[PDB]
Amino acid sequence: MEFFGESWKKHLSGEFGKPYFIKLMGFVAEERKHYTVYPPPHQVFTWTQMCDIKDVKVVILGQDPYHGPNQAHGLCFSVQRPVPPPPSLENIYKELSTDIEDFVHPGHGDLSGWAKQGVLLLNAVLTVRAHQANSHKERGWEQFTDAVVSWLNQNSNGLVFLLWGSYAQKKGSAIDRKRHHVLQTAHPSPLSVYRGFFGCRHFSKTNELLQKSGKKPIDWKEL
DNA sequence: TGTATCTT
DNA sequence: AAAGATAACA
Repeated sequence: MEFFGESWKKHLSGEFGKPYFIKLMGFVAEERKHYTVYPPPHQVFTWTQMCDIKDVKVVILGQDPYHGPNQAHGLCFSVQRPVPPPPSLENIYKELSTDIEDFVHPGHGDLSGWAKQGVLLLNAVLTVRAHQANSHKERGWEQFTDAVVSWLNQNSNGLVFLLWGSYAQKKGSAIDRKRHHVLQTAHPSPLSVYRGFFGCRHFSKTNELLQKSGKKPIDWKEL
């Protein structure tokens, strides 16, 4: 048992020997020698440990991990107990409450329950230097997450991609818009939420698009 | 003081 | 690129 889930390691292993990835991991290792980097090494790839790669039905793509202590744990927008939901997640919960009739604030911020149902909780960038948002951008993470999105695009049909924010939206060109459903809106952060996130109804729309393709809907309340 | 996005 | 301007407030 390791950092990468078996099925993800098997299909993404071709990236490991590529120069950008070797250099990216070197950069991250060097950053950890001088600064506090989030999430810890063992949690950078938690998004690969929740379900099999072939069981992915929905992909939520954020910007980068939470940059505060004890927050990021490798699943986008998620925080393990007893850490309270950060601002971006409180906004996700508010949208879910107005979008899904049965949804109420669960009392925690752990999104493992969604990930276990086949919801890939990914960020465009997978590490961040403490207290500095998007500090690890354009270092190689985007090419790796492009590989993840491209694999899902080429080897699956009818997935739902929820691209939240400008950085996540750059992955729109790696997806065949006629074969998969791409939903784009502003990032849920308080700084951008009013630019489209509130009222986007992405959660009900995702379930309707899944049910149309004959696939089982996501139980957003299963947390 | 802190949690994006567009403009210069 | 990086910094300034900007909308939203617990």
